[PDB]
Amino acid sequence: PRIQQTLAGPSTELAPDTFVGLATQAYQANGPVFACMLVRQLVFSSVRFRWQRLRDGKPSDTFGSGDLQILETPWKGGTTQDMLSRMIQDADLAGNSYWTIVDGEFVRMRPDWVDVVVEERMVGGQLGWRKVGYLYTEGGRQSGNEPVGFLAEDVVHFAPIPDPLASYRGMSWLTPILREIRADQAMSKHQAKFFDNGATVNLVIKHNPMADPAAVKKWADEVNSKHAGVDNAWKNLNLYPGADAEVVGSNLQEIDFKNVRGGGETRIAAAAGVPPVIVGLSEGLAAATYSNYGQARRRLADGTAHPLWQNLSGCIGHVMPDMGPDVRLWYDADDVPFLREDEKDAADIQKVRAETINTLITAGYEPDSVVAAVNSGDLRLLKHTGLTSVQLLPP
Amino acid sequence: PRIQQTLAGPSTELAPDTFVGLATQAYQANGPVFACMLVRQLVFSSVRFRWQRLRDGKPSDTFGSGDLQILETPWKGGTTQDMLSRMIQDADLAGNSYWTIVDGEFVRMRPDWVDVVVEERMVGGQLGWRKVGYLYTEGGRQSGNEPVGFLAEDVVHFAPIPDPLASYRGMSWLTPILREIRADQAMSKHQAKFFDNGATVNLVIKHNPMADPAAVKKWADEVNSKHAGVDNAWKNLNLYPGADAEVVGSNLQEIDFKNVRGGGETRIAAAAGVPPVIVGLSEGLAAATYSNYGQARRRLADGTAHPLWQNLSGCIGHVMPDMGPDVRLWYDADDVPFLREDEKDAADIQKVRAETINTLITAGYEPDSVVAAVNSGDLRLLKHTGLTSVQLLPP
Amino acid sequence: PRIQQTLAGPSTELAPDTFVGLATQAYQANGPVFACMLVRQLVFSSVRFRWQRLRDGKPSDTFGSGDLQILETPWKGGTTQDMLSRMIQDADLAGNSYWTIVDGEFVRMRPDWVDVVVEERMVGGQLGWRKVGYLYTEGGRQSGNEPVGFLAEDVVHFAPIPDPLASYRGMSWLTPILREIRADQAMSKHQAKFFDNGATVNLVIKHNPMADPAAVKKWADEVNSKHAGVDNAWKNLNLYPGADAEVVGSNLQEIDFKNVRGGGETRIAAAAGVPPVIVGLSEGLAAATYSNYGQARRRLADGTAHPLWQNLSGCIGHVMPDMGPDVRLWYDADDVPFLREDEKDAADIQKVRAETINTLITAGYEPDSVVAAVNSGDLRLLKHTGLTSVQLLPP
Amino acid sequence: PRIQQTLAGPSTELAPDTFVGLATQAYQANGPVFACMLVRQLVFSSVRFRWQRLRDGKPSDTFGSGDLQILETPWKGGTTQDMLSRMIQDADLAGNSYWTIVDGEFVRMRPDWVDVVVEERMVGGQLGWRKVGYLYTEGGRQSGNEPVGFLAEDVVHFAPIPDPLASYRGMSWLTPILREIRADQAMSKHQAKFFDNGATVNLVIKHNPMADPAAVKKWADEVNSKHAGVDNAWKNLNLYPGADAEVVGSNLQEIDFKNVRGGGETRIAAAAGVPPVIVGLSEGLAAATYSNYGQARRRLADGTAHPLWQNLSGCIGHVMPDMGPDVRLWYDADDVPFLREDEKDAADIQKVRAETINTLITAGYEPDSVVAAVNSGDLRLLKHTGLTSVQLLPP
Repeated sequence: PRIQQTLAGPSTELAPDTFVGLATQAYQANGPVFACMLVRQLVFSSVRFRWQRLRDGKPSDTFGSGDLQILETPWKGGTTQDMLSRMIQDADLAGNSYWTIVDGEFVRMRPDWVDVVVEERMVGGQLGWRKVGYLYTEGGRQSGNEPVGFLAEDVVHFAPIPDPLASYRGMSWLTPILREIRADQAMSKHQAKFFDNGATVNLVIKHNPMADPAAVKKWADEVNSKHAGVDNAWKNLNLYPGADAEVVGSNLQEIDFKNVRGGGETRIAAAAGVPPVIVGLSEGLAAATYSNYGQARRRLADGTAHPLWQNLSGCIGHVMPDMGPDVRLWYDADDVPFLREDEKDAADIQKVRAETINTLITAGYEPDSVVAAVNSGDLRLLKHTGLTSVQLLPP
Repeated sequence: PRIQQTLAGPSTELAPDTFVGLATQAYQANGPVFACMLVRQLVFSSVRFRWQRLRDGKPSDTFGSGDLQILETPWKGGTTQDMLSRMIQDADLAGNSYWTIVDGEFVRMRPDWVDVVVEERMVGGQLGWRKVGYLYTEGGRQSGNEPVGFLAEDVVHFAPIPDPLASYRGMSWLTPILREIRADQAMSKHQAKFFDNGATVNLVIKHNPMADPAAVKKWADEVNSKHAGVDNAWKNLNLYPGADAEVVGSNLQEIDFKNVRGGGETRIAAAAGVPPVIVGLSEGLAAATYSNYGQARRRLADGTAHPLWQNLSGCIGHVMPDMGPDVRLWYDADDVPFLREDEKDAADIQKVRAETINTLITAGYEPDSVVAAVNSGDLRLLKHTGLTSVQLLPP
Repeated sequence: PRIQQTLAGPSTELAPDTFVGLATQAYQANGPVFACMLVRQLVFSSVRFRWQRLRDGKPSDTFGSGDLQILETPWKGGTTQDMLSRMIQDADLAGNSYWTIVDGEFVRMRPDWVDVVVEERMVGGQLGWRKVGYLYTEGGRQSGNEPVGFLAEDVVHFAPIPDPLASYRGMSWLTPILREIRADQAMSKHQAKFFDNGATVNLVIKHNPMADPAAVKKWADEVNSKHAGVDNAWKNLNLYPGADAEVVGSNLQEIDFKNVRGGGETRIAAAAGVPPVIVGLSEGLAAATYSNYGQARRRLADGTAHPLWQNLSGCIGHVMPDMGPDVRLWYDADDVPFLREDEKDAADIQKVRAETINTLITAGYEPDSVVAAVNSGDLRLLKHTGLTSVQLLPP
Repeated sequence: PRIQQTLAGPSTELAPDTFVGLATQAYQANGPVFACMLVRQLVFSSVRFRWQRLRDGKPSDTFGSGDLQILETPWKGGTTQDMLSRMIQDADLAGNSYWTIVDGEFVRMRPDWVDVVVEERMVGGQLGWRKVGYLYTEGGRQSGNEPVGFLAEDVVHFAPIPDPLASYRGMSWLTPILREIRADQAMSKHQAKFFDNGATVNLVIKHNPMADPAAVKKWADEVNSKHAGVDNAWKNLNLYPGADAEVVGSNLQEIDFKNVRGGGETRIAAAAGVPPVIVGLSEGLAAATYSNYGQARRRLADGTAHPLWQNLSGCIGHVMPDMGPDVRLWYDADDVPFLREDEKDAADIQKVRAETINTLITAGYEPDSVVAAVNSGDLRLLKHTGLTSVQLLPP
């Protein structure tokens, strides 16, 4: 909701400044948030890029060409992992990521400084806004530096979570859990304040009024001399008449906010979209349980990695040269050690398919009909040649 | 946010001084931090380096060459492990690790003494800063010694965790959990203070107001001599009229922080990226359960070890001679006992693929089509020769 | 951090004196620490040394020669086990181990007496320090004995845990748990002090004021005569009018510090890097559970033994003669009864590999392509001769 | 730290006098220590000795010779077990065990009466002390009897636990757990004192102040005679006006030390290197669970038995005739029922290797190449003859 008009320029949708505040108050000041974002950074930054062929609109075997050399080395002395980490961090903190390619290398673009330029759309009447290009200013708008612009067809824009109230904006998942982050920080502050302003008394001695203060001090010094340290333990305490001694503990069980800290961690993890056990956090429990790590791994992978990877590939592919209407950019995860179980499941499925095809061929069916039926799950496509692999007798 | 300019020198990005403070306050003064760092170092410093070839983008078999003897023996008296461990420790402590070749030997440079020299980037306006080279000085920035320069293509820069507010440097993962470490030290000091400041009496005796202090001292000495130790134990006590005796111990519930200390350990372990059971830290429970050790090991390996090795190989590949556009440096860990289960699973999956391939070929399909179908998971690419291995009959 | 300059000698990095204090206050004064270090000594001191061949930089079959005779018998009437135990103890206590070979035997070198001599490194400018040799003085520096030096190429230096703040120093894992050791010792002292200064009263008799002390003593003697010993049990006690009797127990449940002793043992074991169950300690539990001993054994072996063994072999190998650029020193663990499960797993993996190779050969592929594909996990390397083991019919 | 010099004699290292004290204070006066030592002795004294040959470094089949009859019958009337048990007991008590051959018979020397004679080592300055020989005296050092010397190559020295502060001697594992033993004895004495110093009354009766003592005695005798034992049980009691009766037993919660005593037993067992269940000590629980006995036996065997036998064989090998550079003395334990499961597992693993070898040969590989591949775990060493055991066809 940053639409504004310039008296001598095209309308531009402004950018926010919550990037710096979020980065300084959540990434570098909170434990769970840093852990979840670090897990995301480690996991979703190991894929590669390849062309995938399309036949009749269906994906098929992949191939590689020289035009993907830029993605392998985004700049001098750097790998694709650095790119993926930087864009994941940018999308997590500011909700947007901007990259442009200059002279064969990719230059990172700070999110909060980039502005998006739009223009009116004519049909008559006005129907929304049309995207034209970007405007970048050094050090912010008020810095007075000369801004430099770009074209819409030469800049990558990574916004995985669309802003509902805007046409070309992104949003971060840290916003709806600011209350939880502040609550956790306040709880930690309160628990730490106990060791700075808290008194831990052991014995409370009540003195008879008929006592000289100096004698009281001398008696207290003697008591401290005789009953201090582990050496002077398990002795007997003699009290002069008219005195009283009482034992007082503490309130150590008041700094325990497990039933609320666990809920806060649960909300933070849910916003991050990562199972707590993968992060490692314990939420209301003595410790995290690793008995069901496989299901959590399956959930995390198949519910976060693949959609993010495909969205990222689609966003990146527009800046690359055009192969045509059949070849499209796609990711590859054939040598990642995080999806070995998925690879095994796919291999088992393909083995079962092959065994079914062999069984159908044995019965004497036409091979093309058999493979079509197996690939489409429609038994009506089977066409019988008219011969059987077994001898059929007149009786 | 450490950009600085010199009135007679190139602008440089500055490095914080948290290295020595962290090393002297957490690494050598805390249990869980030292344990996590030790586990990371020992597990991670075991990998080896090889040249890997890629065929049409997809990787292929590895091969050795005479260019890797510098990695096998990084310095006289050294080993690859001695360099991997040092880099991991430096990265975990300060977030950076600078290495360079000096007369054919790898030489370390202290991270707190190294700066980065940058130059303006011109497209016309500035579009960020360009990394030119490095700068090193012995004894610190203010030491007064003559600085030593370098080039960005002869210095190895290792930073696995990017810093959103820093153009090129990284950040250490110990910064956001300083509160937990300080709380743990405070709890330890509160535990220790009990045996040095607190006292534990056995019997509290109240005497008659008119009792003579000398007589009280005599009676106290007698009763102490007659009821000392287990030798004079389980006896009877006779109190003169007007005297009382009570039993008041020390409440141990005050010295108990299992829940909060366990939560702190869990958060530290989560920040370190290592499952608690592998480190060994019992947290909130009596002890750690080694029943889910397989799941914990798989989590640790897949989540952390492989991406770190990939990033390290990518950083090392810069200073190496340019083998070509296909051969790239890649780690090899086929002789690490920590990863035997993954090799087992890969062996079973390869056997499954072999069975599927044999079954598909036996049915009568063209072998290369079968290979393509299994390598791409697409049955449409299959091609039938037109022949079957079963004797069909027209009747 | 012991860099210093000599007015008439090369700069030497000093050694500490905490060796004696640690050895006398932890090894010979604590239970858990002694147990963990004894387990380490027993386990990691049973390997042997052999040459391992390298083809294309990859490990292969091993062989033995006469140059390893020195390692088998390090000195007269001694085995390699004594060497391994001594260096493990030295690395555990002082963090360093020094050995030099003289006249065909290895002479042990006390750690705290050895000094490391360095020199300035010139590139111009200064870049760190360069290691040159060692200096050894009898009985310490102040003893006044004539020091004897050595060369860097003839002394073994075993420092598994590098000191972050120094270039050629080691560090012990006992330092970060000194607080836990002191807490455990203080707890034991406090629990033992109960039997020396603690009174255990059974009955408290309150006497009527109108009583002669001599009569009181006589009555107490009669009471002790009639109600002492297991023979005079379960009788009746008659009290003269004006008296009072009360039953008083004790505070036996105050010397129980399980909830803190268990945590201390947990931290000590985590620092030692050994599972508690292997040590045998119970931490907050009634007794240690041996139901999951296999997982703990796997963790201990594959996370501590192999990295330590390879680091030790690399450190030792530099003093041995040079075979060339393909043969390197390595350890052997083929007849150790602690890795039988690992041997079985490796045998199963190799059996599966062999079965897969046989299956691939059956289908009619070229054997070299089959073995290359199995050894590299790349199906694209398979080359088909053009023949099949089954008869293919025209129908 | 027992280095001493004589004004007219070679310098000698001194031996402490903890042997007799330990033997008379812990071995013959404590339960757990005696049980642990008995288990160690009985389990460990069952091994036999054989000559083992090594081929190219790796060991090979064993063989007997006429040189081992001295080990089979160490003395007239003795057996190998009688010597192994004595050495194990001496090592566990004093940390050393000295044996020598006297006219073809093994003779024991008391560890507390044996010293070590040393000489300065010259490289020029001193570089430690050189072990020259031994010295023995009957009745102790101050006994005044004439000392008897020996040579370092005719005396068997057994010390499995090195002493960091001692140049050549070892230390016993009972030293660091003296506190636990003393605490256990104190607890036992406190338990025993209850039945000798404490009294247990059944009924407490308060009488009227004006009651005649003779009348009170008469009434007490009558009520005791009418309410004694279970014969006159469950009757009614009539108290005269002004008399009272209460019920006050003895609180048994005072005599209870299950947690602390169990912890002490656990620590003693851990120091002894034996799992608690094998010893049988219930610790903190009602009883010990024999369900994990297999895991406990494997832990005990692998952790302790094999290294001790290896060290013993190494020590014994010194005094034996020099067979050569390949044959070395090695223990044999193939007829010990305690190790049947390990032989079972080895049999299964050998069967797995046999199956793998047969499968590899059947495919058509050269047999020696198969043997090398299975002995080294490297498929690259395999060589194909060029032949297959399946009838291939060009179509």
